[PDB]
Amino acid sequence: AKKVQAYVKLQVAAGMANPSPPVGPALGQQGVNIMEFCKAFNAKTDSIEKGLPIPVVITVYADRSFTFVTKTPPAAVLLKKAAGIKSGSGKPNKDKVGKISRAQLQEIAQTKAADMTGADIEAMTRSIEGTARSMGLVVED
Amino acid sequence: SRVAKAPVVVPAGVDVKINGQVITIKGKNGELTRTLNDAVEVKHADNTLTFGPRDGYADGWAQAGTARALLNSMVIGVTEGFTKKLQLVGVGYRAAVKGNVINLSLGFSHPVDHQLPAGITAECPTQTEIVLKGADKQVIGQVAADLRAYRRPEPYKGKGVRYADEVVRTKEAKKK
Amino acid sequence: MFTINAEVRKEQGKGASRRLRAANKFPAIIYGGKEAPLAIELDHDKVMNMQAKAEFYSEVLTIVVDGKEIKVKAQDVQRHPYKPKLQHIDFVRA
Amino acid sequence: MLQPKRTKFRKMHKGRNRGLAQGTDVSFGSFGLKAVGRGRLTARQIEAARRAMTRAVKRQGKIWIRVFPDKPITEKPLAVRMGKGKGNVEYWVALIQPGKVLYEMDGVPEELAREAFKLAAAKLPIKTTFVTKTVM
Amino acid sequence: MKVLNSLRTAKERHPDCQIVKRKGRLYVICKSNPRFKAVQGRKK
RNA sequence: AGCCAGGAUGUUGGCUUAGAAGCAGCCAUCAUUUAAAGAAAGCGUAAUAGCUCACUGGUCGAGUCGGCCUGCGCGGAAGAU
Ligand SMILES: [Mg+2]
Ligand SMILES: [Mg+2]
Repeated sequence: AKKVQAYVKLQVAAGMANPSPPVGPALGQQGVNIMEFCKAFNAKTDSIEKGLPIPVVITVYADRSFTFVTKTPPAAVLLKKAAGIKSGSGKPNKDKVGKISRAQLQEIAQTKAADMTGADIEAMTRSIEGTARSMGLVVED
Repeated sequence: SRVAKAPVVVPAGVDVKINGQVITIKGKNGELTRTLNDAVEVKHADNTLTFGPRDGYADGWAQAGTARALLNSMVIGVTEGFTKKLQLVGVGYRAAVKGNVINLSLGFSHPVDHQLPAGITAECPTQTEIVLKGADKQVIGQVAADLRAYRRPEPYKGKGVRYADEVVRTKEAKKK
Repeated sequence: MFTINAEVRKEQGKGASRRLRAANKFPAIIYGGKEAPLAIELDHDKVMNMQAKAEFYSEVLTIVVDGKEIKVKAQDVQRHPYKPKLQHIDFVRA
Repeated sequence: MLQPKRTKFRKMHKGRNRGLAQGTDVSFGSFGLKAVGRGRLTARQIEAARRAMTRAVKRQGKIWIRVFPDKPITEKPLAVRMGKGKGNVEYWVALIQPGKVLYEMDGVPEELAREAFKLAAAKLPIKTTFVTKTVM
Repeated sequence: MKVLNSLRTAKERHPDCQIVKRKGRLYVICKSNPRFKAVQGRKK
C-alpha cells in the first residue's frame, strides 16, 4: 500500500472500550480523540465480538479525527481461551505446556484469506501455528 | 592506482600548459596553477592527461593518483565551479553580505567578520543561508572550516554553523 | 596418488640435517622389504601442504628419485616441536 | 588451585629448564593450546587461564589440562638475613618447555576453540599458539 | 579520548572505526560517534 | 568497495507482561508473501516511531581478501646540575 501517517496498535482483550489506566495519552497524544475509541469502536466492534484482543490501524486526518479498520485476532491470544493454560508462554519448552493440534488452529486462520499474507490455504495452517509454537507446543494432529 | 589508471578529459576552452611539473589549466572561470610533485607524469597529446609514475620515485602511484583527483577537480572548477553550503541554525544568528565580507552574529559579544580569499567569493539569500562560489576545491573546504570553526555545532541543541550535507545527531539532557 | 620429487642424500647426521633445514629442505627415509634403506632429501614446502589432507597418511604415495619410482606409504613423522613444519618422515616400501 | 596432594620432599633444588618438551601433539581432544615460550607456570596462573575458557563455553565442552605444577617454589620473606636455611613453600609451579600441549578442548567448533583458548593467552607468562588434532 | 597501547579492542566497538597512521604513532578516528576515539602513544 | 532502491508479513511473538511492538523482560529460536528479511546486532525510551542495518536484485568491470614460512623497521618508552 502507501506511506505512513502514524498507524500502529495499542490495546489488550476487549475488557474496556475507552480505558484510562490501560493505555492513556499514548493512544491520544497525536490526533486521536479518545472519544472515537468507544464512539467508533462500539459503533463498529458490535459486529464480530467485544472480547478478544484485536490490534487495529489508525488514520488521522486534518479533519476532526480518524477511521480505523480491524480484521483478525492475534494468533498468540487465541491459545489462552481454548488450547492450553491461562496466559501462554511463561515457562515455554522446559516442560511440556501442552498438546493442541492443527485442527483447533485452522478455523481461525483460513477465515483470514485477506489479512494473513498468503495465497496458500496450507500456509495459514502452519503460519498461524508459527505464532503458536514458541509457547512450547508438541503438535499432535 | 585505479584512480590513477583513468585519465582526465580536457574539453574546449580548457588551456593546458605542462612546463615539466608546473601546470596551468584555464577555462571560463579561472587560471588555476599548481606545483606538481616530482614523482609524477602528466602527459599530453591526444585529448587526455595520463597520470603515471616516474622511475626512481618510490610511491609514485599514490603521487600520480593524487594529481588525477587534483587536475580532475581543477578541470571541473574552471568550467562549472564548486559550491558548498553552510546553513545556520540556532537563533539570534545573522548572515548578510557586505560585498566580500561575511557578516556573522553568532551569539557572541562581537559579530565576527571573515574576509574571503582569492577567487572564493560568496553571498547570502537570508540571515540563515550562506552560499560560497569559487574555483579551487582545496580552498572552499578551507573557507568552510574557517566560517564553521567560529561557531561549531553544539550537540545538545544542534546549534552553530553546520554544513548542509550535515548530520546533527543529538542526545538527551541527562536523567533525573 | 600424490607424487613427491626427491634427491638422494650425499651426507648424514645432525649437521647436514640442520643445514638442510637451514636450506629450507628436510630429510626423510625409505625402508622396508628385502632391499636396503634409501636416504633421501625432500623439498620442505611441498610435503607440508600434501600432508594437510588426511589422504596423505592412508594412500600409497609415489616417490620419484633420480627419475625412477619407489612405491611407499607414510609410516611415522617427526614434526617441528612447535612450528608448523617437519623435521623428518619415515616411509615404508609397503 | 592445582597442587600436588603430597610429595616426598617439601623443598627442591632450583634446577634448570633446558631442552625441549615431550607433550607436542594433541592427544585427547581435537584442538589444543600449546606452549611456545619457555618458563614456569604458577598454580594461580593455570587456574586463571582455565577459568577463562570455561566462562566462554558455558557448561559445554570438555577440557584436559596436560601440565601439572609438581615443582615447589620457596621464598625468604622481607627483612631476612641471607643464609639461615631454605625458604618456606609459598606456591607451586610447573616447568614448561616449548612444545608442551598445555590445554586441549573438544566439543566446540574449531572457530570457538580458537576464541576460547585465546581468552586465556592473556593470562599466561609465555607466548602460546593454537594447535589442532592431526591425522597420525 | 583515551590512549591504550592496543587498538585491537578499539576498532570493533562501533562499526565506524578504521585506524590510520598519523605522525609517528597510530590513531583510531571516529568522527561518527566521537566517544569511540583511541590514540596509541605518548610524544617526545 | 562505492552507489539505486527494496529491507514488505504471521507480529505489541506469547511472554513475571507498569509503556516492553526486536526494542531493559521469560523463554523460544518456529514459519509467512519470497531476489530478499531476523519473532531480529542499534539510534531510542510513552509506544509504535523513524534511517542505516543483517539479506538479496539492477549498476560498476579484472582483481580481492588476510592467515602461514620470514628480513628490517613503527607504537608501548617518564626523573631529577
Ligand atoms: Mg653442534
Ligand atoms: Mg603534528
